[PDB]
Amino acid sequence: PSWPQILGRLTDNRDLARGQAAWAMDQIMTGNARPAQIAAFAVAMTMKAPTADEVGELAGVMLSHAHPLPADTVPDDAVDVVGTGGDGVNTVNLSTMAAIVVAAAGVPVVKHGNRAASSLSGGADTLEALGVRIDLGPDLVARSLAEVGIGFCFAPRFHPSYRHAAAVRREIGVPTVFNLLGPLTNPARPRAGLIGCAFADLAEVMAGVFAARRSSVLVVHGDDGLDELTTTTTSTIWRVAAGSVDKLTFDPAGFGFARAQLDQLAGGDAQANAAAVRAVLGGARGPVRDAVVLNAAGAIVAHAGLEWLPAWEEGLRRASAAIDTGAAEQLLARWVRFGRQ
Amino acid sequence: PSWPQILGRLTDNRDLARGQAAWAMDQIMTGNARPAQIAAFAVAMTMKAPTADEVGELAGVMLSHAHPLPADTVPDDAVDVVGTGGDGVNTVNLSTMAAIVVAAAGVPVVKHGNRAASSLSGGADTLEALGVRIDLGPDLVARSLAEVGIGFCFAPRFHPSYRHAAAVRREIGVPTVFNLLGPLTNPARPRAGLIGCAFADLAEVMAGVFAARRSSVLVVHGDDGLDELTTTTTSTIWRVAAGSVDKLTFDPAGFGFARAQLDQLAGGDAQANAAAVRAVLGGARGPVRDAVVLNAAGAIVAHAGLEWLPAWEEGLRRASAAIDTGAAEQLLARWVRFGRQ
Ligand SMILES: O=P(O)(O)OC[C@H]1O[C@H](OP(=O)(O)OP(=O)(O)O)[C@H](O)[C@@H]1O
Ligand SMILES: O=P(O)(O)OC[C@H]1O[C@H](OP(=O)(O)OP(=O)(O)O)[C@H](O)[C@@H]1O
Ligand SMILES: CSc1cccc(C)c1Nc1cc(C)ccc1C(=O)O
Ligand SMILES: CSc1cccc(C)c1Nc1cc(C)ccc1C(=O)O
Ligand SMILES: [Mg+2]
Ligand SMILES: [Mg+2]
Ligand SMILES: [Mg+2]
Ligand SMILES: [Mg+2]
Repeated sequence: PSWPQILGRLTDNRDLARGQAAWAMDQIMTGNARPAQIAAFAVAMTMKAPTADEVGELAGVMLSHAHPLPADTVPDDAVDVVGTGGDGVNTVNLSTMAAIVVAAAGVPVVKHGNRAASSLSGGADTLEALGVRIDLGPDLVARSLAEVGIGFCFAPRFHPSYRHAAAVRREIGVPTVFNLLGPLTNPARPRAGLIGCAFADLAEVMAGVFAARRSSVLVVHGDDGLDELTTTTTSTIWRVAAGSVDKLTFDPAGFGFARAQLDQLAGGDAQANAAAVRAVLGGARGPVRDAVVLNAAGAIVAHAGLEWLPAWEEGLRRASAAIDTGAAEQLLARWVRFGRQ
Repeated sequence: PSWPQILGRLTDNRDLARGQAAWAMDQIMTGNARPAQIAAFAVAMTMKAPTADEVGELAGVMLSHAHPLPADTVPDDAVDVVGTGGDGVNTVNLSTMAAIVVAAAGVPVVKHGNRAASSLSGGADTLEALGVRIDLGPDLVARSLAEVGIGFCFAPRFHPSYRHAAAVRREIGVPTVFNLLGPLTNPARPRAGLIGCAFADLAEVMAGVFAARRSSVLVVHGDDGLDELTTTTTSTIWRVAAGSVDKLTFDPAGFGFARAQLDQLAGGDAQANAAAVRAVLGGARGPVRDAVVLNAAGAIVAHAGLEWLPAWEEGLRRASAAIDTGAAEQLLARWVRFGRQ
């Protein structure tokens, strides 16, 4: 195998042979790839139209190189709540707020996260601002999960060999297939999740990767462009269960949610988004809460997939009570306290 | 303009706006583009399918940055004989031998040329092996042209600012839109040429660039994959004249040429290819001679373009006579002697 062989095949608009995508990604992760080669591969893989098999090979190499958590430290029903980012809408941190609520409802959460790429404050940035430690290693994340009910895996910390690739990506700016890999490479390997995809035409491929792993996942894309379940309009959901994918459209109005305007979900810097978290967890009613409760419920539905309508109802009930009882506010405080010890 | 904008447009499989290819190439030539960006552009432009407008902009930037020849030193009817290479056959240097014959027939030839990419020898390398000085500045190429009847512009010598692009070309290996630019960027700007193209789907694009310039050119592709008029099988000729492009098929056997086997046109190292030049110019008959006579005749038809079958007949006569009189052998000896001075 070689770069001229693989790049040539891609520029011929042909799918790769089995193992070729993995070879390429392994060359990239081990530092044996030139930036020009990394870039050529990223762009070519994107314009050919990647397959689930191919993207799965990429994610697989990353996970084969990632720092794992210790054995028997991640509950079999742990869930992730994370998105690709890149929706260019710059919102409050919906996945992170949902994650907290979900944990507070008693679903174990091992969250994969990262700083912002284009937004003002990403999940990792806002958690930082809240006083939550984002620098924890495998053992401490494992302890966080057991002691608090939530663990945060900071992507750069668990995927050190990915730096070469990430660098090239910033240099070229355009989204590529690599923009899918974040959600697909949680190092704790949870089997369930609510997974945001900003790219409507690649979400199905992402779902395909999760199906192959037999995860219970909702891959979500808001029809307004959000890599979240949105409240401003309908969302597209690729529901992954029993190794199968099926495309659905979801309308929150069916569950009594009023439509919101995108500006109502708008975020700011880390201090502002941190304030927004506290407000929701503090019981503030409004569009931000509604969006949080919806995405939380979605994660719980994914967890249950390990009955659609009853599952959503139960999820909305549980997510709302987790906030109203103070359990979610208390969990964030305990999470902060955990790191300070 | 910006890289995320331009690259985003290409990955969305859209043609660029007027001026965007030029901005990109200008960033590349002025050392303002990172290797990753260069590569991403080359690959993205290739897989979108470049237009004649876009490739003409690339070539135009290169020519706007090139060392020119002194004013009033390039005959208005000068011709080029050159191809893309990248045919992966390692043949004898047909364009270079053809170029000598054409000059010997009294048609001024300013040849754009370069060392080999994958071939064992290459045009510029074979000339060196023959004692010809390839690394001459603008002033001396002009003198060579006036005194000998032929001039060689060494692409690296006249296009220094292309160095960044050439490096990335090497690293990624795969042919890209950049592989079209050599024949399109002769710094002497001849208005006629026999132009070889190894990429059948891109030959029409090259033809359109010459058409926009109102050049008189035959863009040629051997149906055996040769970036020359072949003697193995038929050939596809995009004829360019009066700003219009007419595609047509060409069979050498219609002029008495026996079909040869590509083994017979095979090449070797510089010393080997240099020997083959001396052999053809010395009167040796066989498949190599025939191919040289055919391509030389093609260049002469292109020159005439500044009647199809009659032009080819006169072209074939003039080519054969230029060898048979010894004029081509003599012109090479004088070309060598010119360099030793
Ligand atoms: O800058 P962007 O490209 O727009 O990405 C915004 C954030 O969204 C993603 O994470 P995540 O879903 O976990 O964070 P969230 O809570 O804000 O939704 C990503 O890792 C970023 O942190
Ligand atoms: O290494 P390759 O990619 O296979 O290309 C072989 C040669 O052909 C091209 O020029 P040119 O047509 O002028 O040289 P020629 O005499 O061999 O035809 C190219 O510049 C190379 O020198
Ligand atoms: C230096 S960024 C990085 C570092 C290590 C691993 C990964 C996977 C990423 N990238 C992401 C991680 C997540 C969790 C979300 C998005 C991305 C991305 O860059 O698209
Ligand atoms: C470092 S190679 C180079 C250097 C300067 C200018 C050019 C245009 C090229 N490239 C070519 C020039 C010719 C004449 C033929 C082919 C190529 C090519 O790169 O494929
Ligand atoms: Mg998110
Ligand atoms: Mg988001
Ligand atoms: Mg040639
Ligand atoms: Mg050739």
